[PDB]
Amino acid sequence: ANVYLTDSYLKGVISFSECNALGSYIFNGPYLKNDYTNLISRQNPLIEHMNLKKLNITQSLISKYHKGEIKLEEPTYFQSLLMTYKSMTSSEQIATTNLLKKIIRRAIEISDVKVYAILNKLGLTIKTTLLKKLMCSMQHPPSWLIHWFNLYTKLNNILTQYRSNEVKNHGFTLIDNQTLSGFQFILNQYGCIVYHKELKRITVTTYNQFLTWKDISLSRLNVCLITWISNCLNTLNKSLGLRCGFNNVILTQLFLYGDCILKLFHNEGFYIIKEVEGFIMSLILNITEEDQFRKRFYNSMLNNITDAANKAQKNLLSRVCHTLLDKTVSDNIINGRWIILLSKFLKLIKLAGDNNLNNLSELYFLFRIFGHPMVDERQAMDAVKINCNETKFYLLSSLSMLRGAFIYRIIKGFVNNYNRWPTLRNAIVLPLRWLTYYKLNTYPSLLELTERDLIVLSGLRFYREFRLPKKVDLEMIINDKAISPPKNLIWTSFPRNYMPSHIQNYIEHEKLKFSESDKSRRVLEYYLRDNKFNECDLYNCVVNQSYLNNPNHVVSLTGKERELSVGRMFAMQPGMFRQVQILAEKMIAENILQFFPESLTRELQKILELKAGNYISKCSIITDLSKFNQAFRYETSCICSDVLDELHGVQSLFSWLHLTIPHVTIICTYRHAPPYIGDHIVDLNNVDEQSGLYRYHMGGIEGWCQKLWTIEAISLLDLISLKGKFSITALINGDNQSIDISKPIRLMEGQTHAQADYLLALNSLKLLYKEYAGIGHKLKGTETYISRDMQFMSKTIQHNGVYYPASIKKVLRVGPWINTILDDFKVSLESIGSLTQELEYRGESLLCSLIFRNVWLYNQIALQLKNHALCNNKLYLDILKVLKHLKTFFNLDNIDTALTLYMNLPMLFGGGDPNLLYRSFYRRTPDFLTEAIVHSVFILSYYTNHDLKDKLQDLSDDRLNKFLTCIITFDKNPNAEFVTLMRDPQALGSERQAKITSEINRLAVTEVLSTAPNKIFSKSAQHYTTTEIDLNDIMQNIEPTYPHGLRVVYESLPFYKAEKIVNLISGTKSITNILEKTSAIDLTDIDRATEMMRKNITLLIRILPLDCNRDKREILSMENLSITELSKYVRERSWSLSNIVGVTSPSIMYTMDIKYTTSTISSGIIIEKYNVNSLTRGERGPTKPWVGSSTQEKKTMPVYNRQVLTKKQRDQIDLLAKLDWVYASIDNKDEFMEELSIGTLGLTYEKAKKLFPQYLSVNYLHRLTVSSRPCEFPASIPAYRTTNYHFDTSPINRILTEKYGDEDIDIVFQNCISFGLSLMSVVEQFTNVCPNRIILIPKLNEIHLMKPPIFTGDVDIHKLKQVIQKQHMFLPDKISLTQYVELFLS
Amino acid sequence: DNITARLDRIDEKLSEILGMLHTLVVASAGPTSARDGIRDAMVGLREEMIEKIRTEALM
Amino acid sequence: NDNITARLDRIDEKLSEILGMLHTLVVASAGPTSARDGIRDAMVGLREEMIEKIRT
Amino acid sequence: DNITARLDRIDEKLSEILGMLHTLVVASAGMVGLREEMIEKIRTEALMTNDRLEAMARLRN
Amino acid sequence: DNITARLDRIDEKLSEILGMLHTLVVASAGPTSARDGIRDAMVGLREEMIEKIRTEALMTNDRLEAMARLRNEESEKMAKDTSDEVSLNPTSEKLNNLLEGNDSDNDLSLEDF
RNA sequence: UUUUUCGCGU
Repeated sequence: ANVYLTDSYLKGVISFSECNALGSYIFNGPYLKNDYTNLISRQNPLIEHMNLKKLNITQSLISKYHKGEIKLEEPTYFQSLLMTYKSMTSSEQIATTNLLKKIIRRAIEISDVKVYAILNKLGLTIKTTLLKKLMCSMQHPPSWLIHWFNLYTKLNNILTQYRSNEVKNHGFTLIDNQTLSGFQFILNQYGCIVYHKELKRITVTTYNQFLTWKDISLSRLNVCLITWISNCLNTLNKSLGLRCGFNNVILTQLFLYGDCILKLFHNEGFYIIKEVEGFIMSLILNITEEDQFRKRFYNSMLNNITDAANKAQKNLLSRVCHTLLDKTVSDNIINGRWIILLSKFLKLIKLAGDNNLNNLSELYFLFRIFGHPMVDERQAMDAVKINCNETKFYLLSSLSMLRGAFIYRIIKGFVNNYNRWPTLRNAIVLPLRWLTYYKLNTYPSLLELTERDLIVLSGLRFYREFRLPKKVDLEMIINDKAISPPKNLIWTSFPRNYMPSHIQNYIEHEKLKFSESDKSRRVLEYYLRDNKFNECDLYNCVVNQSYLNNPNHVVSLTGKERELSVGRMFAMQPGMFRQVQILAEKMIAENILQFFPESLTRELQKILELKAGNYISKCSIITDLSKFNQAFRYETSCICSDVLDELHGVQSLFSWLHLTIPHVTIICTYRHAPPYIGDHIVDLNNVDEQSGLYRYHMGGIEGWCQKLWTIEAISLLDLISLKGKFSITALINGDNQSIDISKPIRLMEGQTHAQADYLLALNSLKLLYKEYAGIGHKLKGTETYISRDMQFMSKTIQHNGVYYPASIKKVLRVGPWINTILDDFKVSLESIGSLTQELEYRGESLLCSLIFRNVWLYNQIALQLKNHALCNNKLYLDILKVLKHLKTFFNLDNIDTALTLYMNLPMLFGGGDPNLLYRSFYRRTPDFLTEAIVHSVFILSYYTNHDLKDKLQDLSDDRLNKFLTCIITFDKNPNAEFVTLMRDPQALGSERQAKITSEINRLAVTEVLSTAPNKIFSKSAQHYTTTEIDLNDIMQNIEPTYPHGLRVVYESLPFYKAEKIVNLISGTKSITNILEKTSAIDLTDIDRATEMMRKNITLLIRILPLDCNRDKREILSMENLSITELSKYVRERSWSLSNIVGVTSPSIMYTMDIKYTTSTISSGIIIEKYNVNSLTRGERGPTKPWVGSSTQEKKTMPVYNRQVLTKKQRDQIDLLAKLDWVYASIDNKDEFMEELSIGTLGLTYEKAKKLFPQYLSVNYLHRLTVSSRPCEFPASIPAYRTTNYHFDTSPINRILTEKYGDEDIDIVFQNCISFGLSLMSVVEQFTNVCPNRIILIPKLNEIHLMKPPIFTGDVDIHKLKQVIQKQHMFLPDKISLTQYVELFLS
Repeated sequence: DNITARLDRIDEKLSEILGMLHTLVVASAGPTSARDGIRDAMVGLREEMIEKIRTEALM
Repeated sequence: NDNITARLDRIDEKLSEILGMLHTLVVASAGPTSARDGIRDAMVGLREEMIEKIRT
Repeated sequence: DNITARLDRIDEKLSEILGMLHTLVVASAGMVGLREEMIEKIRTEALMTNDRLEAMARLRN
Repeated sequence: DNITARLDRIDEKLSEILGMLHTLVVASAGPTSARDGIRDAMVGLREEMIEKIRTEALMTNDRLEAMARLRNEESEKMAKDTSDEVSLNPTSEKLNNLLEGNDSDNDLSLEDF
């Protein structure tokens, strides 16, 4: 059979319709609204709802409610009731306090090893006195912390019990009345009934509602824990914890007032909750901005909040009037005392901010602290309909101006890129002035450009310049998402019970009239079930305009997930229209988007430094573009898309939206929101339009053509700049845009620099409003606001050069099984580590992030592993076995010490530490094995009294020696070594490394795809294992193995696309069930995942045997040992390869010795601070930000036309050029490259050589640019902090010329600089004082010479041809003769 | 030179007229032309489907 | 001179293009639901003529 | 008087422009030969594009 | 001078063409009033289109704002949106009074609400 | 329980 595994986090929608239907069927009356949902649920209820109602306890509850003893209420009301629990007992209180004390103590003990290693390297149960003091400080947790932890543990216990029982047997309902005192829970997958006996109140909610309640509890627990840890750290060292600080009494009171507001205003209170953006921004502006801007923003924010509150009250009173919630409205609504409560909330928020930039920036977690609104899909659809199907009036001059601005942008991009005007038909339309610009390829600047020239340019027609790909790109087509069924099958989403009998009969008769592919609802199923598939099908459809007037076109709609704005609806389309839209967006991104650098789909800190810089007056306009999609029509959004259609030589590809959407029906496609069909109507085009569906959209759909709308907005902004005579540095990024307006002015008498920037701002805002009204946008004061020196994007605060982060917002939802599939253990640990790394990377607190990460790691290990849903106790038994093995291996005297060591061992060797020590100093490293070995040595320095200040030596305690021996000696049983190295250049192999889920799921995915209707995927899967063998055999005869060169070969060959698709499929919820129409998970999948997890847990046993696999003798001497040499030998021994080069690199953290004073041996990196102060955290320096970019390789691109070549062809050409550069010294190179070019492209080697960007760099081990090699090495600290220091490298270059002179070196200096910068940041964090300078002396023994080897061998052309022929359906478009002929035409 | 200058001014105004009329042509097609199958006539032939016609004629 | 002749030889072409644009606007705007079928027939006939010309 | 004749014919072209734009406006807000002329145009641009494509093909061959 | 006098009327008529094209306005091709089909993109002179908007021939959400936009005038709503000092509605006035000033009404009870 | 639902995306 198969099991249904529910999710532990909502990751979805708390649908209004499901709650309404459930309540209506339970209580025999309108629960939440008088929609069609309640009527249809009461008439024909769902099977799950009937099962939920037929429970013995549920029947008693309904009988009690009908007798009137208990009063019906709202899910938000019980959310508030649960949050203010006020019902805990003394026994559970003391138990929770003891558990929390144990968790804190264990987390500090675990972090002690990392802190001791860091302190030992820096030279500055628990061994560190700092953490001893921290433990003494955090002995008694605070009452709010115990309260939140108890609530979270109770909710998580309920959820885990329900999930385990549901996995055990399907269709289980959990009835709980003892886990939470005074609360009754009837939680189920399809419903959740909460009953409070003490207050005589009852509701029904959804599983998503219970999930979001648990997430509220977890989020508030995380906020309280993080703030408590930061405050405790700041108590003994003000520069040790997070920059922000709260007493958390204000925070608990703030949560209480927030959910009290939510309860008082019901589900409509999230309108008020969302507007807290305005209040936080106003509080920030009160500190930074000037008097006029701050006053204007404050007044606008007050108006917005009060308008939202009034609208919420009116909507609530209208909605709950003729329902079962008529008498549940609080008396405070009518008399208006809610204004006092809102004022208290705002004052308490301001007090929590405490007039501090750090606190106000960090406060942004309040948005996710409260739950998510129950989005009403029909109401949002009605709003977007009334906004869309409205006639808009455009002046023809305005449309011509916009089109001319777009044309000018296109011409500027073409000139700047290809050094030539595009081929245009209307050469006579231009006057002589523009004809001069056409003949001699230049463009006028904006200063000399004019409205007249924009009008003139609007009548230009171009020839084809960009080429549509003929073969469909499966990587960008295939996805795991869902698609809408055809128009004739739109009823197949809704349940049968809700649909009328005639609709059911019609859909049964019409199913057999549709193919199997379009009868599905998922992308993967749709493309796998296409027996009559064709690679040249999307291209043919686009060319023939098959999407136009297609009878089977429909646009679904569904509420956006985890969004506080209910008016966010996402739409779906059938497969063909989805293909068309995705293709249009893709071509806009590849070809047109690079003419518009202002659009960041591309580090937010970096982008924000871009914005960090008789009188020149500057300004800032920030506009929200949430509703900007719906203001577009064909007359506005397609006058510019016709330019793209002409450039691509295609008709109606970029204008498909406002040519097909108006003729179809926009319908709310949700399970619990069915429309009223009536009788004798079986199609959407004749179904009457109501709140459930409407026709004649006449507008844009969010998401689709987003890049087109952004480039049109950029063109409009350029036109606005031209018409206002001010420079604009707009930086539009998705749904929000920021405008930097600069205009030189002559200052008047009695006017300062201020109050003139305000005048410029007002004039520019008037111009912006007028021009957006002319183009057809009616933006109001709610979306846009005025500023002078604000750089705000993606909810980031930065001014005066200092970046104030919001790390608590994104580390907010950290728990046991986060961002995991099938409750994977290793993936959960990586997710926890990555999320907790945000604190260190943004809030500048290594120790706070370490403590939080260790808290949650210990919770996941020793608290939730025994409660795993799939495997009940096997994971915990394996963990106990591993801990016993570690205790036996080392001299540990306690299983607690064994657990600490396991938590502190790198997960590469089957450990438990997700974040190694290098991540604390530099983000990216050339190799992971060396860093893992260094981390293991540093951790083992905690138990063995070694000293990292000096060189590594040999002592009596040889636990480190035993570890380094067990990792250097092992049995060699390698297979598929070359293909494995091609897949992962850093793979170890021979069972010396953990297995990724894809590595085990590849066979299952291939087996599934073999029995698939799609011939392409079927053949690819059938010829997969043979392709693997051939790929392994291609380059097994090359003496010096280069993993990165093998990766280049892998990328060049067509097997890369097939295996990428296989890997994408491997990430699905359940393999072997895609083609079975079931959402459950197969027992085979469960067993495979369980076996993988058990093997991954029991990996330290194999890596560290209790006999050292060397006859209990011959332990490696520690004296004169190179970690780089040891790691290289381990890799070569694991792969059974004579020599592996170009993949190992010395660990910078281990190599760089640290001394804070200069001497006669000062031959290290010279890093010193330039700011004249003791503390430089949160301050800007005079130097440029340290991006850490790697050295650019030297290339000589040949002079030829590139627009006629597609992106895939250009990528293949670049990969082939890399192959020619790397493997030039190959005995078989000539015919190897000839056959590779003939297979991949339509050209021969001689023809392809003309397009190869020949590389001038002698060494390819230092300058190669594989996707598997890092392109930059940024520091752990953010960009702004690196500006406070200066770095030098001259002593290092002198010493590296004295030794290994005039030759390239394997070490990377960008990582060295980043390590030094983050090193001195950590030093000032731990010592409350920044050193004047730190010196990084290298240990020369790990330094190795890295030179280009001379490969000796022959590439197996037979196997190469076999791979090409087998994977012939994934090759890129061949460069035909008709395309090659124009490659060299000027 | 006066005749040439005013001829150039007339030419510039003619370019004005061409630009406005062409943007009117583009904006005047709309979804209404798509359902009537006249948008191809409104915006003319394009390279891709001309090549399709060519290969159909050869085939 | 030559400049005047060239300027007129561009101006008349511009006028011809303007007349063509006015022609297509008048054709598209007028003939409610009746001229559209004629335009479609003219388009399919033009496609047939292009096919015949390419074959020839 | 060739320049005078050219200016005159431009004058009738402009008068035709006024008449045609006025009738377009009154038709939109308030025939066979015109359709034939616009089809002949569409054909001549389709032939120019086909000429470019066949020139590319013959350069390929 | 004969050629100059002959092309003076050319220039005048061209200027008239451009002026009336500037005054020309175009509407969107939205649905018909009966909502039984789609409507062509109506195009015409500015005054006639304003007349149609006022007579509700072409339905729109904000008729007066349409008149203000087409007549090149600053509407009161636009002025309020881009005013130098934005006003406060009575609810925001009460909220501002409550925020600015120490607590006077007490009511520090979560159970009251 | 017409595959519980799960867009485009960054």
